[PDB]
Amino acid sequence: PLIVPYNLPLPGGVVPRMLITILGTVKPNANRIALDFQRGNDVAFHFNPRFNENNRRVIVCNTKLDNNWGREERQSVFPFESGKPFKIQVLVEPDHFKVAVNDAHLLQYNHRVKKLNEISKLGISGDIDLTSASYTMI
Ligand SMILES: OC[C@H]1O[C@@H](S[C@@H]2O[C@H](CO)[C@H](O)[C@H](n3cc(-c4cccc(F)c4)nn3)[C@H]2O)[C@H](O)[C@@H](O)[C@H]1O
Repeated sequence: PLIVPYNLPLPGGVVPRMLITILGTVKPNANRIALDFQRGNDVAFHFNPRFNENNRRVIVCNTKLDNNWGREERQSVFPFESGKPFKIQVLVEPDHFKVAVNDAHLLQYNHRVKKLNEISKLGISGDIDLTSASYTMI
């Protein structure tokens, strides 16, 4: 497995048609996972599965600018399962990140950070065994 937290450079930033694939296994009794598409210190897109928020499971998405979090977008559809292998695919589209988990569409996140070519790192953290992190163009 790979080290966690893991930093995946995204050379020259992201661009529409870029596909990022994360393979991993959720730890048993996991509490949280996070993917962070970063533009310097800013987080353009924070994708944050929470396994126990008030005994509910929820995915929280947000953007961090100048060290401040913005308005959260929440998705109650929750495809992750403690102890089980997953695939997260993030397709960059002109106006949003499109996220699918285990080949099922999950959510879209409108670009708040609009300088896409400056979003040049993906951080992966939380309660997973990380198997692979890669990107390609489709
Ligand atoms: O400040 C008050 C608010 O707190 C947040 S909680 C906060 O949410 C942020 C996204 O918006 C990040 O997820 C942040 N976060 C999460 C992580 C993190 C770090 C490691 C692993 C891993 F999965 C996640 N780092 N920072 C988290 O602390 C509540 O959602 C909101 O309702 C309100 O109470």
